[PDB]
Amino acid sequence: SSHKTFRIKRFLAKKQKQNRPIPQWIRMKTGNKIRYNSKRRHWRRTKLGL
Amino acid sequence: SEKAGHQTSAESWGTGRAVARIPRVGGGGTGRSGQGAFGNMCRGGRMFAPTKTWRKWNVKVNHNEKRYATASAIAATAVASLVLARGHRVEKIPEIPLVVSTDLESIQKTKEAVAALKAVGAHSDLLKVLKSKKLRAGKGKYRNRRWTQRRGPLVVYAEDNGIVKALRNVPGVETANVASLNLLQLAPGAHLGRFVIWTEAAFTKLD
Amino acid sequence: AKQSLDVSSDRRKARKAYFTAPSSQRRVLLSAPLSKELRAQYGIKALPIRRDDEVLVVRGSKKGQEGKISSVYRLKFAVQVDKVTKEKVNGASVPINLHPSKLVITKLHLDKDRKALIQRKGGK
Amino acid sequence: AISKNLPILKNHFRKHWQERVKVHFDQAGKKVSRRNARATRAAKIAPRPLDLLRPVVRAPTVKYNRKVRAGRGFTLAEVKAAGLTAAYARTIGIAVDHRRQNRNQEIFDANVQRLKEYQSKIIVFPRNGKAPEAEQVLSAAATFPIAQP
RNA sequence: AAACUUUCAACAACGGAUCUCUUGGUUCUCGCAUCGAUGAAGAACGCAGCGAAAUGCGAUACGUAAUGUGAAUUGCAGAAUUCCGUGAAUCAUCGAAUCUUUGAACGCACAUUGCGCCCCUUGGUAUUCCAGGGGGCAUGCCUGUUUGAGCGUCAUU
RNA sequence: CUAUCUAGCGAAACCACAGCCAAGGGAACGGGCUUGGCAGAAUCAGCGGGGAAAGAAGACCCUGUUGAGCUUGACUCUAGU
RNA sequence: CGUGGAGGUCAGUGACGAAGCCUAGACCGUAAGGUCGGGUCGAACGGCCUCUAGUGCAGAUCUUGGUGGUAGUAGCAAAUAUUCAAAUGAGAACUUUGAAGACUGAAGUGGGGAAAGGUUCCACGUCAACAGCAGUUGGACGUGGGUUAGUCGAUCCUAAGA
RNA sequence: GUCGAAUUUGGGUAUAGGGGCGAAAGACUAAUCGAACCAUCUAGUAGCUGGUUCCUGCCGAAGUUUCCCUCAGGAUAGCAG
RNA sequence: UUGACCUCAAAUCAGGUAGGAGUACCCGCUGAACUUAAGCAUAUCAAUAAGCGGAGGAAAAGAAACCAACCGGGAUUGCCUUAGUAACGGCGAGUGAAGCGGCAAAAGCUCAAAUUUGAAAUCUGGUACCUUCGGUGCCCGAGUUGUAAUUUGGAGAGGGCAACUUUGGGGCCGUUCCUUGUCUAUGUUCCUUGGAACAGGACGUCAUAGAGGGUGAGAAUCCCGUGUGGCGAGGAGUGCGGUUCUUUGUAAAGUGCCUUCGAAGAGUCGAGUUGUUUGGGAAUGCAGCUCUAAGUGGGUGGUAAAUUCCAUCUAAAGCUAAAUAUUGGCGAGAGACCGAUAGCGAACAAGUACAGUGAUGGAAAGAUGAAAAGAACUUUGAAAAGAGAGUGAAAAAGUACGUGAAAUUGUUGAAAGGGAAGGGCAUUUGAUCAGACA
Ligand SMILES: [Cl-]
Ligand SMILES: [Cl-]
Ligand SMILES: [Cl-]
Ligand SMILES: [Cl-]
Ligand SMILES: [Cl-]
Ligand SMILES: [Cl-]
Ligand SMILES: [Cl-]
Ligand SMILES: [Mg+2]
Ligand SMILES: [Mg+2]
Ligand SMILES: [Mg+2]
Ligand SMILES: [Mg+2]
Ligand SMILES: [Mg+2]
Ligand SMILES: [Mg+2]
Ligand SMILES: [Mg+2]
Ligand SMILES: [Mg+2]
Ligand SMILES: [Mg+2]
Ligand SMILES: [Mg+2]
Ligand SMILES: [Mg+2]
Ligand SMILES: [Mg+2]
Ligand SMILES: [Mg+2]
Ligand SMILES: [Mg+2]
Ligand SMILES: [Mg+2]
Ligand SMILES: [Mg+2]
Ligand SMILES: [Mg+2]
Ligand SMILES: [Mg+2]
Ligand SMILES: [Mg+2]
Ligand SMILES: [Mg+2]
Ligand SMILES: [Mg+2]
Ligand SMILES: [Mg+2]
Ligand SMILES: [Mg+2]
Ligand SMILES: [Mg+2]
Ligand SMILES: [Mg+2]
Ligand SMILES: [Mg+2]
Ligand SMILES: [Mg+2]
Ligand SMILES: [Mg+2]
Ligand SMILES: [Mg+2]
Ligand SMILES: [Mg+2]
Ligand SMILES: [Mg+2]
Ligand SMILES: [Mg+2]
Ligand SMILES: [Mg+2]
Ligand SMILES: [Mg+2]
Ligand SMILES: [Mg+2]
Ligand SMILES: [Mg+2]
Ligand SMILES: [Mg+2]
Ligand SMILES: [Mg+2]
Ligand SMILES: [Mg+2]
Ligand SMILES: [Mg+2]
Ligand SMILES: [Mg+2]
Ligand SMILES: [Mg+2]
Ligand SMILES: [Mg+2]
Ligand SMILES: [Mg+2]
Ligand SMILES: [Mg+2]
Ligand SMILES: [Mg+2]
Ligand SMILES: [Mg+2]
Ligand SMILES: [Mg+2]
Ligand SMILES: [Mg+2]
Ligand SMILES: [Mg+2]
Ligand SMILES: [Mg+2]
Ligand SMILES: [Mg+2]
Ligand SMILES: [Mg+2]
Ligand SMILES: [Mg+2]
Ligand SMILES: [Mg+2]
Ligand SMILES: [Mg+2]
Repeated sequence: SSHKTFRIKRFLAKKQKQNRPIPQWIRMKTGNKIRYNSKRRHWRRTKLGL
Repeated sequence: SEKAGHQTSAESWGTGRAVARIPRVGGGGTGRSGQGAFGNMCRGGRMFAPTKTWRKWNVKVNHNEKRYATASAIAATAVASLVLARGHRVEKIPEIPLVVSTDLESIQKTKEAVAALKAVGAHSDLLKVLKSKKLRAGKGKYRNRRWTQRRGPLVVYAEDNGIVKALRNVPGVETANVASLNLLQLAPGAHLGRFVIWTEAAFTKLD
Repeated sequence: AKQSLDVSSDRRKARKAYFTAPSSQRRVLLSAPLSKELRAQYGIKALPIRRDDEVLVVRGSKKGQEGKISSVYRLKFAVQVDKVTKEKVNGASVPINLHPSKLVITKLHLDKDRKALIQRKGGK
Repeated sequence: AISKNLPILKNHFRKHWQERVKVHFDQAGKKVSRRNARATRAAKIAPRPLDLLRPVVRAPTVKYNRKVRAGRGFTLAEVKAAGLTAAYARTIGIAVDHRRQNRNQEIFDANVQRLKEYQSKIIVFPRNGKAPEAEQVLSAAATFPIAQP
């Protein structure tokens, strides 16, 4: 809701920044097996549960 | 591991739900939920009769009966037919048993040790070991057992003045003190007729 | 044969130590033998590979070609020669990775540290 | 669970016995450790014989009283009869047991003789620190064996 | 007679068995004895030229200092003077430092980034009001210091 | 408004193998066995006779030296008093 | 008879192709099985004498995974309702604009909030997947922007209670 | 059916598993109640149901006796190798 | 009034200390039931799981109020044995030690109770200085309601007499121990196959080095290492092997004979009773309550009691290495172990994704090639892509990637089909195929 504590807002801020695709240049590194971000989140599919 | 296959809180669903009565993982939301557990027929379960460390490994053998086998093995080394039938290249060896001079016990270098062995007729047996090196034929290759080869001559001495070090690097050749002869070396694979080269001092000490 | 209790013959341990070796230890692993002319001149058998070293290829499809070491790619366990490259279909050129054990050093880049290493190994 | 002509068995395995199974896989390893410990102690301690001299005593009980064996230590009366004090005896490699008493003259005489022979076959180095090097004998028991009278 | 149905073969699908591979697991043996109020284990939030995670680190933030090795790092860009040298490095070693908010957690509180007190100092025409910077204030117990209480009690006025 | 036909989209129950009858004998009520009646591709909309149709290791009843809830001067105990 | 591993031996087979797999092609054995040719394939593997076992599957409403018939079938029918033209686009019953016909009918399908959610808000770009038809559209995908308080709340007070 | 009250309801707070709560139905206590949910003891026991993996060769049964809280089970003798 | 003493407080007083984590092994407390007895209550499971308190590298135990009955042994712990024995037990099911004997390891000790009394001789702290894990001087304080020296039962102490014997505390350099560094052999010589030689053939070399790994396929001799030795660097502990500076000290200890003495632990031992526990049985240990000692005494001597002897130790206070334990932590070496549905749940950004209000529950998922050389360019299409071309040893390796089985499916070819299909014996027809031409 609009009324939120500082702890909740700080928690929400980190979850927003962690929700992004992997940079392309990382896949070109030597010995790289990572293709897609397996920890991607959508607000309607999986809830944070704070 | 004693805990393998039992790190689960699975419980049987009972009858009436149209499934087998095997215990099943509780909860939900992972795919592992509802799967069978604890059974020897279940994926990720416990094997039937898990192996234990207190299985018998070593075997007792009567001391006198053990010496009977050792004496039989020593006597078999003096029979040319048995030595030949065990795969040793002793076709043109002059006399079996083969006794060489005591100075063989004082050889310090590998090069001169090999030359002495070749001079008494062991050249063909040494070449057999080199030409028989092969890669193992199963999963033992990556269990630190990667190569196999034949067994060569056995050199028996009375006193060690450098002979053991000189023959250490020669493939297939092993040395043994006359006082502590080993049945595992005299009859490899439980097959009699090992090719044995005796020194003069060791041959006398047999009495 | 092995005679010490501090050394292990385990294949699994040996391979893990090779593939996880740090950069400093890969320098020793990337050593190359000297040529006959240099072996007699200095009196040593092999040295760790160094940039700006003249080498000759003695194995593979690139046997007979020479050049200077332009990059020691420790992360890939390989070195690259300036004039040993491959031409792509689009016209671009890429270096060819070579293992130093398949090369022969024909000229050494010398400085204060390299000379001391040669004398440390009994060379002249 | 009773059938056929068989002996009655008394196998005691109704507890959680599998949790308390001890297999001596390290029998060979412990022998190596003990030999290493004896070797390092002999070098470390002194040219001393690595063990203390023991007296000869009569085994108790009517079943074993026909044999003599090694006791714990010499009595206060035995060491006094040999011409030395208990405190000095401990520092020269003689075990002293204050709670054993002497009632047999034959045992008392035998233990006195052992102490006499021990003092004549050892060299006590001075406290100055010269300490001339001497060969180390590793077993005082082997040097002074016990014989049945 | 076609279509359709069924059986077999070839080629193509579907699916991931089989074979070979292994920086993992498991068991046995040997050696050693080192967490924390000098703030531990754990938690939260941050830190890279281009990074979400893992790994590393703490506003000195994928690191600072020191020692060793002696020329890299590398996906791209960049920096080049760092190359016969107090000196390259996502190197090794590691004895000097930094170490946000927390946590046994210690000014009081905490579903709050809530609310006090003391010392030094700076600014606002200021010992008292407001603000910035630095340093402090938990409990039980032990030894000692100092200040005290009780006709419990002594001696002397 | 469906059903129905077309374009697009597109599951599930269930499934030993399967699917025409009469009598016979048979585990005393056959789709198969025996003897007869018969029997011709591929199919659409309906239909509830049959498939002893599907849904659940019968809640009824009995057995087990298997339980639990409840009651009582059953056996043996116990907090409190 | 066959399978994993172990000691011995055949100085056994092999990148001039080991193992595996396919093959209404051939041969041996009463059988368990063994051998050969052809195709595919790419790095190890077998005979014999012995040792050892986590050693042989059609079933257990067996475990895990994969795949069928059913079947292009059941169905995609509550909430009155859509139509014409232009624009855009490879493509329009469904996007945008205009026109028309309608509904919610102020205890609303209107205009704000508490809890709960957490960037879904806004612009640009874009359609493989998702919106059980469609899609140029979107709460989708990619990249950015955006929440400003001495007076509104929290903070302070006490309630049942802790 | 009821609709100004023994009314309806938000938030705060109290009562926790042989315990709670009950205008009392063994009702309710997070789709769970004639004793919740979670982990462990636990691979709990089962005279009861189901299953139990290669070939060939030779031999080849029993449902009967006695005892048993024995009657879907054992011991014992017999039959078999 | 003043100044002490006793007891009790305060301070953000000076300096310290305790908490939490980990917990495999160790020392205690608390404490079940499933199960077995073919039922079941004593019993059994079990003095176990769970719960709670407390340590270390080990812990605990430990120098006899022991075992014995013998010609006696002699701290503790562990192994072999005693022994499935004595004994316990609805004497049912079941349970169950100890002494001796062999061995591993060995090590002993000190407080209380005495007048220093011709001298509190003892100690914390503060302060100055110094050779700083401490020392000295000085000043307060603690303490006579007892701090040192002296003595602990094996003894020992106060006197008298007569004799010799025996040293203490540091520096330096070596050695030992641990943590590390560096140096120290021999072919890439010819022919064939291959994309690649590390394969095959020929000819050599080293070997106290033919362990292991890497490098374009099976490499002792290409690289790292391996084997044997050499030369360094930094610490720990005084364990000792040498040298060196101090005389500790009218100090301290040991030993003979004579004489007088010889202090030794209380609500404790022991007894009754109740509960629990043990193989311990007229009662093994532990605990509650009641009673409550002795000094030629007291405990024990495995059947209760009275009486008479004997044996053996010395409780009610304390410390102490090694042999023993170890599913935790750190560092190593291994296997007739498993080989991606196996082996730890996890060989991968795994205690991760995800589920539950919560305690908790908990996956799936490894392999292009030697090297991306990851397909320039042309053409069709709105595009995805297709058809060519090209790279490679191989696209029958194209980021849906090694090998690529079965179920199931498409195309092509052959054959049969009047309410199933499949099978056995025999032969016709079609297709297809081995064997001898001696
Ligand atoms: Cl919000
Ligand atoms: Cl086993
Ligand atoms: Cl091979
Ligand atoms: Cl056969
Ligand atoms: Cl609760
Ligand atoms: Cl792991
Ligand atoms: Cl849950
Ligand atoms: Mg979104
Ligand atoms: Mg939702
Ligand atoms: Mg498993
Ligand atoms: Mg014997
Ligand atoms: Mg195989
Ligand atoms: Mg009919
Ligand atoms: Mg009938
Ligand atoms: Mg039927
Ligand atoms: Mg019929
Ligand atoms: Mg018929
Ligand atoms: Mg019907
Ligand atoms: Mg039933
Ligand atoms: Mg039922
Ligand atoms: Mg019955
Ligand atoms: Mg009952
Ligand atoms: Mg093949
Ligand atoms: Mg076939
Ligand atoms: Mg390959
Ligand atoms: Mg099996
Ligand atoms: Mg079969
Ligand atoms: Mg099957
Ligand atoms: Mg079967
Ligand atoms: Mg099934
Ligand atoms: Mg339809
Ligand atoms: Mg409908
Ligand atoms: Mg409608
Ligand atoms: Mg209306
Ligand atoms: Mg209207
Ligand atoms: Mg929007
Ligand atoms: Mg759609
Ligand atoms: Mg679409
Ligand atoms: Mg009722
Ligand atoms: Mg429920
Ligand atoms: Mg079972
Ligand atoms: Mg017959
Ligand atoms: Mg039955
Ligand atoms: Mg203070
Ligand atoms: Mg304990
Ligand atoms: Mg029972
Ligand atoms: Mg039973
Ligand atoms: Mg019962
Ligand atoms: Mg416990
Ligand atoms: Mg510790
Ligand atoms: Mg120890
Ligand atoms: Mg201790
Ligand atoms: Mg004593
Ligand atoms: Mg003893
Ligand atoms: Mg018991
Ligand atoms: Mg108890
Ligand atoms: Mg008696
Ligand atoms: Mg009695
Ligand atoms: Mg103690
Ligand atoms: Mg797994
Ligand atoms: Mg191929
Ligand atoms: Mg493939
Ligand atoms: Mg198929």
